[PDB]
Amino acid sequence: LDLMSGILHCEDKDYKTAFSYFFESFESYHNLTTHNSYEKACQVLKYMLLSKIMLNLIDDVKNILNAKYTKETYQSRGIDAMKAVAEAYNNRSLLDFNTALKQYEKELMGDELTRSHFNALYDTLLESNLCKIIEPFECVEISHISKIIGLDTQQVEGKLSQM
Amino acid sequence: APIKADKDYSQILKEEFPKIDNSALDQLLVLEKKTRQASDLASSKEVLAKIVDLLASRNKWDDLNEQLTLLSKKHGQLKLSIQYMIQKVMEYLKSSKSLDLNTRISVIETIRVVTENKIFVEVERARVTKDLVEIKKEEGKIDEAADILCELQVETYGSMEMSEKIQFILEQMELSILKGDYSQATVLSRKILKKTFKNPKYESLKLEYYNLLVKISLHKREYLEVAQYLQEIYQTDAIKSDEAKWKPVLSHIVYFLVLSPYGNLQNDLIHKIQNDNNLKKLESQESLVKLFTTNELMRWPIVQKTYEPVLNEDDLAFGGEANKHHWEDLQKRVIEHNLRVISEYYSRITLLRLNELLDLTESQTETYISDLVNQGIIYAKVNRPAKIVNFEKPKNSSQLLNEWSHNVDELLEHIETIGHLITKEEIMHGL
Amino acid sequence: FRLARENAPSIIFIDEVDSIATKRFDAQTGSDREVQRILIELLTQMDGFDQSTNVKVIMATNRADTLDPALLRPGRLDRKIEFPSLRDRRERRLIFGTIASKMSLAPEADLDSLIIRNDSLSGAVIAAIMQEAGLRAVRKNRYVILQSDLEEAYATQVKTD
Amino acid sequence: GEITFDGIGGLTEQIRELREVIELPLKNPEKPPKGVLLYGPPGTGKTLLAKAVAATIGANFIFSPASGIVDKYIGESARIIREMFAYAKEHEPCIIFMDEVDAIGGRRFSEGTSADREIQRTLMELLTQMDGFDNLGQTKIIMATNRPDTLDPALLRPGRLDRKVEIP
Repeated sequence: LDLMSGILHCEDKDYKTAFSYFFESFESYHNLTTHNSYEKACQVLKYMLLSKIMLNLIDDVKNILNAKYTKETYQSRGIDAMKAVAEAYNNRSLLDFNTALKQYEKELMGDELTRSHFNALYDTLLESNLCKIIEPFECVEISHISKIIGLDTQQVEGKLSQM
Repeated sequence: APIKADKDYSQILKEEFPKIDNSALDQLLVLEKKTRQASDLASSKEVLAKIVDLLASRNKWDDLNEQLTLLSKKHGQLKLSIQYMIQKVMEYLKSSKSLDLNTRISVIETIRVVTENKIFVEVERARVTKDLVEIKKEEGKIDEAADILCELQVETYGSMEMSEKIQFILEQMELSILKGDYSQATVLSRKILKKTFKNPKYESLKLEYYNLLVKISLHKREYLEVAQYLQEIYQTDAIKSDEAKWKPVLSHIVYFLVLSPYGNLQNDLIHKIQNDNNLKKLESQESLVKLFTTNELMRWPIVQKTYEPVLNEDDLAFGGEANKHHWEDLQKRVIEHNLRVISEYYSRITLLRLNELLDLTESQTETYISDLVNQGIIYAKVNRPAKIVNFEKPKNSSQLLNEWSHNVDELLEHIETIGHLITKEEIMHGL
Repeated sequence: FRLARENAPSIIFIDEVDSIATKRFDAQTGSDREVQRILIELLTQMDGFDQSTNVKVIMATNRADTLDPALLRPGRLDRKIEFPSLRDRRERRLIFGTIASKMSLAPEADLDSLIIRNDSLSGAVIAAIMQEAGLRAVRKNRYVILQSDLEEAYATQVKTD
Repeated sequence: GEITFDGIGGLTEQIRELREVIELPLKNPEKPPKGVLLYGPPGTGKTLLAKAVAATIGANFIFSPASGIVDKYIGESARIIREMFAYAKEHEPCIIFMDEVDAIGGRRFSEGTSADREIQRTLMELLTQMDGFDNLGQTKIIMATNRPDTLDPALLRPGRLDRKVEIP
């Protein structure tokens, strides 16, 4: 329920709902152990994480990741994807997500939520990464900017008009 | 308790007969019954200690274990009772070894009261903890070694004796290192140390910990905090040690301070007084602290080349494997500070003139800009089109708010200041 | 009460208000005359004051029959809440999960050992049993708390005579 | 107290049992106890227990008879009891011993108003100090009854009473 709750509560957001549902559910699954289809706990957690990560509060994410109980002393590419995402999220970096994104894709796309949300959510990175390091003035070229973000231009023109 | 002594003396012979020739019961049986779980005459724990020792001397220290294991289970004369002998047994288990460490290892988790908690006799069940760990360490047992020792603060002493306890708290902190988790060390650490000051302060207990505290700081690499810790009992080791032995701390301390991206106290910590403690250098250190207000970053590779006897080059009390943990960390560090006076001294500048003075690529520069930009600590422009950075200004402070009020403050100084004196002055002069 | 409105937002709680619950029902002379007013006051102040709620009246009750509907009047005491709930074992398990967190216990003390033992009881008692047992270990001079210690307390506390 | 636990010995079950749940929890920071209620025939050593209790701890034994706490005296409840609390709370360690508390204790009657509303308050004033955050800091409370079943069920509760002291 808490799982499916967030599974509703992810798309409409209310990550907190989702996460908390995820949390408690995960906590259950954390205790529910093998009775739970095992990693489903962490799968909850992954969403539980990504909830906070879509909510973009990383300390909890980290602390959750950090506490082995929460972590379940368990580790997977999604986990570090989540991490690297969050760091990339800290990074305000185009690539740093794509970095994790491409690599950790396993246990990443496998989460359609993440596969759906994050990617879009990652889109903000471009706008997020962009503000990550500002700024120009009454002068600058997209290829400054493209280079400034170390990217191209074709997709840049569409990022500039995105006020 | 007469027969407790008398029959002991009687069984003394009786055992010593079969001790020379088991009579394990004979000795036992007396107090075994007598004291049991319920005092008949009770006894002196000695009477049983006697029994234990007669066993001890005679039997295997294997047997005695199992024996004690059993006899403990019943009572003793009190929980305290046997495990004292069981403790001396540990030295005796040690006063053989290997299998008798394994016998010990057997003896160990027989009853916790050697490495761990049933009784309160931690003054012992703490000792063998490390004493087995000390072997466990040698055994390559790490976690487990830590794990038997992970529980001190709680099960064991409420710190009935810290001095004992703190040592293993230390050692826990120590094992925490081979473990790698400060946190074990942490709670211990964060709890313990003031009380060392609250000891008739015992420098060792500082220093030992204070060195852990260092080693904490080392893996930590938070250099204010690092040197700050240092600074603490560094204050103690001019007191305690000579300055001489004590300098390298400092020589690293301000070094750490410089290792730190900076500190505001570091800005206070700048001069101290005797600092540039006026024998070693120890000085380029503070001269670098002085090289700050003038900082250049034409200097960086220079000063690097200039200094590394230990200076850039330190694995000693700092963990730079390469000097990067100085150098690289210090790279930005100088660059960091370099930007400060730069920050002061530029209305406008080109990226070039920067990179000229700053000896870097744009991006790095941009980043360092972007850094303190993203740090908000400086001002700049992100201008590629000009390839020039306005160092800017927050011209919207509305200024003349304060400035004209300060222009008034000028008079609120001047005519206020200057005025009060003048007529007074020439009259203070009179004549 | 006003001070809370002066401090708005705030809280008004009352331990077991029933002490003032029933007024003079009759000519009750001393000390019953004010419990009229005090109640009437509170009544007046519940029953007479705004709904913009920066402060919430809250009152414990073991025994509510001393009260009257004037408190139970709507707009005033709207929301009743009742301390009980079959302790359903999860809750116990939570209470068990609760205190054992704060309480040192050997490897004998076992929650789900008690969770089956424990059904249809009260949490205070549960709260007791936990460190009631907590007593017993140290009462046995035990640096560690067993199930026995629990059992004792439990078995002690299942009935008190 | 006048004579120690031993002189009345033969209640030894309680003698120990109470001491550990009363005296010791002071000296071992590792709940403190809420409350302890004698019952059985008084003075058997029973009332004396309190003194014998009071003797062993070192706290100031503070005896409470009941009705004076609300004679008439159309009020004086917490002010009484809190002075009994607070003085003790300042003067702690203190033993609080409330005699045979069925006039100022117990669940009352129809729970109607005889001035029972005085009692309930008074009944509750303790409850307030007990189920309320007020702890026994170094001051402890001995409850007294000759019959236990004569008391408010809520009074017997932990958070108020952690011990129901029999005296067979």
